[PDB]
Amino acid sequence: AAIDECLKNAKVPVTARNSTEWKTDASPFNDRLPYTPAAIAKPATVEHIQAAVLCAAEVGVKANPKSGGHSYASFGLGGEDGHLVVELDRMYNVTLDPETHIATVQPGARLGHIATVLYEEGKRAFSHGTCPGVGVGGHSLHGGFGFSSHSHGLAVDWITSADVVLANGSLVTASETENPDLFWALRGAGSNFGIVASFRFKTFAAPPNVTSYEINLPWTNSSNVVKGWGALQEWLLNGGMPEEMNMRVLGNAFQTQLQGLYHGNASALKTAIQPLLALLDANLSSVQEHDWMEGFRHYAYSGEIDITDPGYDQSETFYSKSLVTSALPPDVLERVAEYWIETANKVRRSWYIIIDMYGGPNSAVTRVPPGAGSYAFRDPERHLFLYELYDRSFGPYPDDGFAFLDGWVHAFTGGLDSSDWGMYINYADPGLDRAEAQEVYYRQNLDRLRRIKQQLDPTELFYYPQAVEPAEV
Ligand SMILES: *Cc1cc2c(nc3c(=O)[nH]c(=O)nc-3n2C[C@H](O)[C@H](O)[C@H](O)COP(=O)(O)OP(=O)(O)OC[C@H]2O[C@@H](n3cnc4c(N)ncnc43)[C@H](O)[C@@H]2O)c(*)c1C
Ligand SMILES: *[C@@H]1O[C@H](CO)[C@@H](O[C@@H]2O[C@H](CO)[C@@H](O)[C@H](O)[C@H]2NC(C)=O)[C@H](O)[C@H]1NC(C)=O
Ligand SMILES: *[C@@H]1O[C@H](CO)[C@@H](O[C@@H]2O[C@H](CO)[C@@H](O)[C@H](O)[C@H]2NC(C)=O)[C@H](O)[C@H]1NC(C)=O
Ligand SMILES: *[C@@H]1O[C@H](CO)[C@@H](O)[C@H](O)[C@H]1NC(C)=O
Ligand SMILES: *[C@@H]1O[C@H](CO)[C@@H](O)[C@H](O)[C@H]1NC(C)=O
Ligand SMILES: *[C@@H]1O[C@H](CO)[C@@H](O)[C@H](O)[C@H]1NC(C)=O
Repeated sequence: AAIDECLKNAKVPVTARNSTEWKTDASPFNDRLPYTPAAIAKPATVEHIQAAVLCAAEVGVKANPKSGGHSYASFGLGGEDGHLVVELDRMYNVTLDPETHIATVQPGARLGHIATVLYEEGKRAFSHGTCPGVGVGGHSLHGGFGFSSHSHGLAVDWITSADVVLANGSLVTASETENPDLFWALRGAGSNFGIVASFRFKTFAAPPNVTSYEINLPWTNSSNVVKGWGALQEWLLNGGMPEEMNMRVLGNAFQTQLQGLYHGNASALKTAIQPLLALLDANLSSVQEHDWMEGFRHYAYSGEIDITDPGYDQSETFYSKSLVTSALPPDVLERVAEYWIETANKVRRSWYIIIDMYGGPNSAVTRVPPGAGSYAFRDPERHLFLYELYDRSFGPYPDDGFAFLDGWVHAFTGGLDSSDWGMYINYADPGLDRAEAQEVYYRQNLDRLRRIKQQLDPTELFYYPQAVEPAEV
């Protein structure tokens, strides 16, 4: 078709429709949502990215970058059939300056590879998610929370500059001192404004030791959930969690536990965690000291860490939702707990809920001031918890299944003003219509995002079904 001929004339490498590699390059992370691209560009340099974008614009098709392909909604494929997919995973080089400790990271680099290179070359790191196969592109442009985030912030907070290919093929560099409006927009909503062709990240010196631990929670009835969660949020909100401590609740039908990573040794951990244990009347278990990379591996749930193979094909079948909330009033705790015990525990699929200890007085995430970037959730009191709700099937996903997580989220949002909750596009939820998605993902920053979208991509070349809409001018 026209897009294929345009790419050929422009000397852009592609994955041909009738090739083995099409299957891999086109594949979703979420097997519930396959889409068939119009074509797949396979750039090895920024020039190819420019040429691919220009071809999309000239021919009249939509285009989307795909970095790691982990979008829960397959938005790296366009979120619908018939987009040019700019597959970035042949571009995964990571370079670390020995002097400034700034890393230059190609946009197809996955987190495991990044972590490995930074650590092996200079004992450096930046703050990012668990899951070594996750692409740096989608992850860092919309937040990126992990087991260093209470200590060191979101992946987006370590971005120091970026080179971007705009919808008309122009090149720009964005930083605090250059195209600062674009730099603001990128840092929370980056999928909407261009294709990032190179990232520069600051780093911190990796701690020599980290200690993983677990605290099993007796959340077997609604009363225990309410009381335990009520104590836990009160503790976090009141400054109970030290900067070195990074933690979450993981819940499923069969166990609930706190899981943490303490940036320090086991004895430091025991001392630091004692007050919470006394508050919750629980005990520590599975206390394990690690070197930095062993710490990453512990929560990676992956044999492969340093992943660079374009054959990468990890996938699951699922529905997922997210939330960001303040502390919850007890009546909301009660409804959420009732749903957990009476509904979630009886759902005959592999579901889980993660509640990250996200905000509060000591969190590096919510220390970032409210004007620093488009990412919306920076208030230390109002943005206390981050949630991932995940509903996985091993056969095909049942078409009536969505009511489960939808109902659970309603138990939260019913009792919270819209100013006290939002949602997180790194757990992209295609159940949300376009208007609602923009509002819940970006909240108070939507209006400015829409203005910058009109300035930078007025034709919506980078469209997907939950993309920011250009402001009307
Ligand atoms: C599958 C998976 C996802 C995880 C995992 N662990 C996470 C964690 O511990 N913390 C988190 O905060 N998030 C975790 N996630 C979710 C991922 O963070 C999100 O799914 C990311 O958005 C995925 O990034 P990526 O793998 O790059 O996904 P794509 O589908 O390729 O892109 C998503 C989105 O971003 C746009 N985009 C990609 N690349 C670019 C560039 N270079 N420039 C602009 N825009 C870009 C895409 O077009 C798309 O819209 C653990 C697991 C197992
Ligand atoms: C990533 O970095 C490697 C260097 O480590 C680049 O590899 C070189 O590629 C050129 C031409 O493609 C070869 O002539 C060299 O021999 C390669 N060097 C080595 C040491 O292998 C590679 O080009 C870079 N990849 C990207 C996408 O930019
Ligand atoms: C490519 O896109 C950019 C932004 O969409 C255009 O640059 C802008 O041009 C306007 C007026 O022409 C200026 O007022 C802005 O300040 C520019 N923005 C930036 C970021 O440079 C650029 O003109 C476009 N190029 C073409 C050929 O259309
Ligand atoms: C502590 O870290 C060092 C590397 O910094 C590592 O060699 C050692 O094994 C770690 N100790 C423990 C108990 O994990
Ligand atoms: C919840 O379980 C605890 C024991 O784990 C019990 O003491 C408590 O009474 C239970 N509450 C209700 C309402 O069943
Ligand atoms: C644990 O860390 C503390 C620093 O907080 C240090 O004083 C102590 O030496 C460490 N313990 C061991 C066994 O290294």
